[PDB]
Amino acid sequence: DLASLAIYSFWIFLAGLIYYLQTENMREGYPLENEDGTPAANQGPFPLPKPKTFILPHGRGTLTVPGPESEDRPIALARTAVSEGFPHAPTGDPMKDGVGPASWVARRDLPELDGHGHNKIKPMKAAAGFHVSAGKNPIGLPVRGCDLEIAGKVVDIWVDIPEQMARFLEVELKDGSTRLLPMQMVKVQSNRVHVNALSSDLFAGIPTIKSPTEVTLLEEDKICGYVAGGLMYAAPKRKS
Amino acid sequence: ALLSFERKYRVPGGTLVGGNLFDFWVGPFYVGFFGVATFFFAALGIILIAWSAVLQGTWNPQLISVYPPALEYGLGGAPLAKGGLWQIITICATGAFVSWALREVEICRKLGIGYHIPFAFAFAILAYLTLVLFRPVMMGAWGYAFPYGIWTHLDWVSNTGYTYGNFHYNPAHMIAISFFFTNALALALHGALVLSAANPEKGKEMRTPDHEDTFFRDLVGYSIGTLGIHRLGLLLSLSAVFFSALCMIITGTIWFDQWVDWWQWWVKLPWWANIPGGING
Amino acid sequence: AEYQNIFSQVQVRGPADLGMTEDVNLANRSGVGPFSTLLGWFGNAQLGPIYLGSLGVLSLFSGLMWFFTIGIWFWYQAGWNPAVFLRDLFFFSLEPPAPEYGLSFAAPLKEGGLWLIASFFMFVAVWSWWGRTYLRAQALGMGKHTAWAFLSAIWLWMVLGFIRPILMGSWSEAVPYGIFSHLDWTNNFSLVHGNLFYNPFHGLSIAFLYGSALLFAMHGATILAVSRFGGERELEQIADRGTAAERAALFWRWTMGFNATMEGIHRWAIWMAVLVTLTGGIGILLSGTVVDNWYVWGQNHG
Ligand code: BCL
Ligand code: BCL
Ligand code: BCL
Ligand SMILES: CC[C@H]1c2cc3[nH]c4c(c3C)C(=O)[C@H](C(=O)OC)c4c3nc(cc4[nH]c(cc(n2)[C@@H]1C)c(C(C)=O)c4C)[C@@H](C)[C@@H]3CCC(=O)OC/C=C(\C)CCC[C@H](C)CCC[C@H](C)CCCC(C)C
Ligand SMILES: CC[C@H]1c2cc3[nH]c4c(c3C)C(=O)[C@H](C(=O)OC)c4c3nc(cc4[nH]c(cc(n2)[C@@H]1C)c(C(C)=O)c4C)[C@@H](C)[C@@H]3CCC(=O)OC/C=C(\C)CCC[C@H](C)CCC[C@H](C)CCCC(C)C
Ligand SMILES: COC(C)(C)C/C=C/C(C)=C/C=C/C(C)=C/C=C/C(C)=C/C=C\C=C(C)\C=C\C=C(/C)CC/C=C(\C)CCC=C(C)C
Ligand SMILES: COC1=C(OC)C(=O)C(C/C=C(/C)CCC=C(C)C)=C(C)C1=O
Ligand SMILES: CCCCCCCCCCCC[N+](C)(C)[O-]
Ligand SMILES: CCCCCCCCCCCC[N+](C)(C)[O-]
Ligand SMILES: CCCCCCCCCCCC[N+](C)(C)[O-]
Ligand SMILES: CCCCCCCCCCCC[N+](C)(C)[O-]
Ligand SMILES: CCCCCCCCCCCC[N+](C)(C)[O-]
Ligand SMILES: [Fe+3]
Repeated sequence: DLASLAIYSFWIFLAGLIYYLQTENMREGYPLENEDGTPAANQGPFPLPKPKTFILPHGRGTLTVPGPESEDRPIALARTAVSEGFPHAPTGDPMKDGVGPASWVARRDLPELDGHGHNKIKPMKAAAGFHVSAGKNPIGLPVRGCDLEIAGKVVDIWVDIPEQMARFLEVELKDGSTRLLPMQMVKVQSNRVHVNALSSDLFAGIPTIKSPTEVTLLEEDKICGYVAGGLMYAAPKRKS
Repeated sequence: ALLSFERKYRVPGGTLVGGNLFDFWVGPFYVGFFGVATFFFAALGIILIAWSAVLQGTWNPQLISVYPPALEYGLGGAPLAKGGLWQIITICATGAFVSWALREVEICRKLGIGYHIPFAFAFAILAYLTLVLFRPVMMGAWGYAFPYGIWTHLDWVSNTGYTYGNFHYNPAHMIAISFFFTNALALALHGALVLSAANPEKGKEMRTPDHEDTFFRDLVGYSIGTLGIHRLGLLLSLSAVFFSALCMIITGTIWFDQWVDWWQWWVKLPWWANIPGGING
Repeated sequence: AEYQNIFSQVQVRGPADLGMTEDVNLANRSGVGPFSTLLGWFGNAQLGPIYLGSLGVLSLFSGLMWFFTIGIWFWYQAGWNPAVFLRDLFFFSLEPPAPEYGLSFAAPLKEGGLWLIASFFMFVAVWSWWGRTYLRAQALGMGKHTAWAFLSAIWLWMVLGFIRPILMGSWSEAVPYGIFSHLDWTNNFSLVHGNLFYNPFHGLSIAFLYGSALLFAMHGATILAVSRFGGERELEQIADRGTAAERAALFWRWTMGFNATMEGIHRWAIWMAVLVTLTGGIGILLSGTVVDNWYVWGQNHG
């Protein structure tokens, strides 16, 4: 009957839909690779979809995916075993080398832009007339690391203009230079900003930005990766 | 076996138990101590279900059903073929689910990400435990729990609901449902909004989050924003499940009559209880 | 205790955001509403502007008329007594015509006529609102995913109040306007059709409904978990994959053996959600038209 036909048809449709969805989700990261970067023998039963192209605004070009995949950066790790499936040990300082949970991606070394082609993220001092509108204003507070030592002081908030949100704290260090700290990685308290991810001696090593009034997607990735990496890699200097 | 960008994240560390002993992968899957635990619990559970099937005398997936001890057993043990298998399978399930969550925690630690995912999953586990553990304990028997069978679990839902009349009248159930419906609504809108921006009219440049805010302000006069929507989806789905667990934990314990009659407290308020007219006068 | 990004610690505000222009008729946008600091702990603090336009006025007028038609009937049932109105609020019901009137518009006001009027207003309110989801996306140059998704919800709604009653040959088959009564209608529908648990399209609708909560919990949690790398800036992560999108994909690959992309998760999302009402509407539409009793149908599998 018609109900039998509807249900049978539905399941055929659903298999087709899942096939479509899975292949759509293979537009990044495939083909699969061996641990040495060569194509893996087993790519699985889903083939790559035909390429699609995104037109990017403001003259930034296009993105076509799937496309040739490459890390576009050195990866300072080495095998710890003679066969596949084991961890890869940092060959240097993993925080400095940007691997493991300190990883960054070689994103475009330009700032994200808003719908009007202006820098999406700006220091609040340069954003007319953005201001703190609620909660404890962190500007001026000392910044404490997981070693319970003061690493610096907050000198600004970097704000997302179109979305009206705090994105980073700008922190001045002992030498007068500043670093950006992801808002999601700080705790604003009454008398301080607390950073559990980093001990005070690691603040100097936070990746710096090239221009003092903008931050590129590449620089954001290196900053955020480094700070998050401290959770694992500063665990020795933390501290109940 | 690796995504193109995957190797740089496959470093040692993040384990909760065992140090480096189980710090490895099998194909895409991370293992860890809790991967081993999940495998053990799941394996035992599945073997015991297969044994329950043999004792039931069927291999049909639509027929296999593992029932909890009858009510006469109260909260005691029961012979294997008479509820004991359900009891052991339930310990296995619980072990497998909790192990799965803890393995998710180890994966978060290795990846340097927040713990939101296993935290969220723990709500599902707590709802499962409400039905198989907390509620039966409060009611005084394992037999109030649901059986493990594709259709028999549905018989349990129907029988349990109609024990209290139309279960629609459970007010915690009304809230739970509102969160489920609102969640699906928000999921549809989130999926649609992102895709409508990423895949604009033919030949046009990708839209921005400014356009997403704009679209929604144009439409309803408000946009929650890109952070807000992910906060929202999380809150709606966890609230739905929290009120689900709540709606069941109070049923058969603090409220055990017909849920429809609960609503009389409002109608019977002294100020209007006795005014004629309307539906209830 | 670490910060979890469920509520903001510090709110910032700048000039009211008037939005993107593109092809929008700006004459039809309101001014900005107030700013809610309360809302701003969780989402955006800004309210408005909203787009008006003549279609917008039509939907709102029609929607209010639907609401007021039901509300006037309720006051009447309450004998115009405010105390009885509040007492019995959830008990009042505006009911469709009796089966004897079939599909005619010939039923008296108090006996179905008013239901048809309310339903007429609802029909124009929803469809003109659907027009608006399409037109607002168009004016911005955006894809039509919202209108397509909304159409799936509309499908179940149309099946329940319009298509199924027409196919059954009477308005009596439609849903009443009432809090408790719509629930009684729902319970009755299942009882009368041999238990909807036996309707495979109902079981599917449930799989998608539960699956929507599973998936939004997964996606919402994932994005918050990688918000420390800017994960919620999903459009730019689609255009230019960052460590947020990579860590998110790998969490899931390591957990369950496969993963999504920043764009593709939104496709799993939209389909998981829309399939709720797509399968649902099919299950209801078949009920009583093709299948009188789902338990009986299921015994024959067909
Ligand atoms: C005739 C029946 C009654 C009914 C009686 C009941 C009863 C009885 C119950 C509900 C409950 C539910 N009802 Mg009711 N209710 C009915 C009418 C409805 C209607 C409707 C439109 O009419 C709706 C929308 C709902 C909706 C609701 C939900 C609020 C809730 C189910 C979700 C849930 O608990 O998730 C919570 C999610 C879980 C329990 C899943 C947990 C799973 C996890 C931990 C792991 C499992 C994975 C594992 C096995 C993996 C497999 C391996 C593979 C590799 C994948 N009911 C009618 C009136 N309702 C239930 C509830 O609230 O339960 C708490 C409940 O017990
Ligand atoms: C939640 C409140 C009620 C309940 C109410 C109902 C109702 C009502 C219905 C279901 C339906 C389903 N329920 Mg139930 N169900 C309950 C608790 C469970 C539990 C559990 C707590 O362990 C599980 C695993 C299931 C699983 C099932 C699936 C067979 C089916 C689709 C669900 C789904 O897609 O979810 C969403 C999640 C996903 C989309 C992820 C995929 C997970 C599924 C497909 C895993 C299947 C597991 C199953 C085969 C168990 C095998 C375990 C193995 C031995 C390892 N239910 C409790 C008792 N459930 C529907 C059905 O059609 O049943 C016949 C249905 O109409
Ligand atoms: C005793 C009750 C029966 C029952 C009988 C029914 C009936 C009858 C139906 C369902 C339906 C559903 N049931 Mg059932 N169901 C039962 C048991 C359950 C259980 C359970 C036991 O745990 C569960 C989880 C469910 C779950 C579900 C859902 C999957 C599904 C509804 C999807 C939806 O999003 O609709 C909600 C979404 C809509 C209704 C779409 C709304 C559309 C738009 C256009 C709204 C416009 C509104 C606007 C004008 C008002 C604006 C106000 C604003 C403030 C502005 N049922 C038992 C067996 N169930 C529906 C279905 O599809 O079944 C197949 C259905 O018709
Ligand atoms: C709290 C919000 C929603 C939610 C969230 C949620 N679920 C989660 C997670 C999150 C955040 C994941 O991280 C985790 C996941 O990895 O997803 C892919 C998961 C998950 N939710 C899942 C299922 C699921 N979630 C459901 C519901 C929900 N999950 C809520 C609605 C349901 C419903 C609604 O019925 C189901 C069926 C899995 C896909 C996955 C957990 C997988 C897992 O725990 O693996 C370890 C265990 C095994 C591999 C098998 C164990 C076998 C047992 C020992 C024996 C079987 C006993 C069982 C009780 C029998 C059931 C028979 C049925 C017919 C009743
Ligand atoms: C695909 C499955 C899910 C889904 C999807 C969905 N719903 C949709 C859409 C989509 C994608 C939207 O695009 C559309 C929307 O605009 O969302 C914001 C919508 C929508 N789904 C809605 C409701 C809804 N959806 C439902 C659920 C679902 N929708 C499914 C779970 C339900 C349930 C579960 O029963 C409800 C009740 C609306 C919020 C919106 C459709 C709005 C609409 O059609 O409006 C018509 C009526 C009016 C214009 C106003 C009516 C008046 C009111 C009765 C009260 C008065 C308030 C008024 C607004 C105040 C104004 C006063 C002024 C004078 C100042
Ligand atoms: C205090 O008093 C004031 C003034 C504020 C007024 C108060 C208002 C009140 C109390 C109103 C309450 C409203 C309520 C309780 C509404 C509840 C509605 C519910 C629960 C609806 C649920 C189901 C609705 C469905 C499925 C309706 C579907 C309808 C259609 C698909 C429309 C079909 C169109 C028809 C039949 C008309 C045919 C016309 C043509 C030819 C197109
Ligand atoms: C890309 O990010 C998104 C936001 O930010 C730009 C949102 O604003 C919203 C829209 C927010 C609302 C009001 C959800 C509607 C649900 C209800 C409760 C009616 C969505 C969907 C979204 O995807
Ligand atoms: C919920 C529908 C079922 C989803 C499970 C099927 C999708 C997994 C397939 C992905 C395989 C991963 N692979 C081999 C391509 O890398
Ligand atoms: C305790 C429940 C028994 C688990 C059986 C394994 C799940 C199989 C899913 C049902 C498959 C239905 N099918 C394809 C045979 O028609
Ligand atoms: C579903 C969310 C409802 C959004 C609330 C509507 C807010 C619109 C306010 C804009 C009107 C501003 N005003 C009063 C100056 O015209
Ligand atoms: C509906 C449940 C089906 C369970 C299958 C889940 C899909 C997992 C696909 C990943 C397979 C991993 N791998 C590479 C070993 O094939
Ligand atoms: C957006 C596609 C999501 C794919 C998830 C598929 C879930 C199907 C549920 C399988 C169980 C079917 N059942 C038993 C509910 O009838
Ligand atoms: Fe998202």
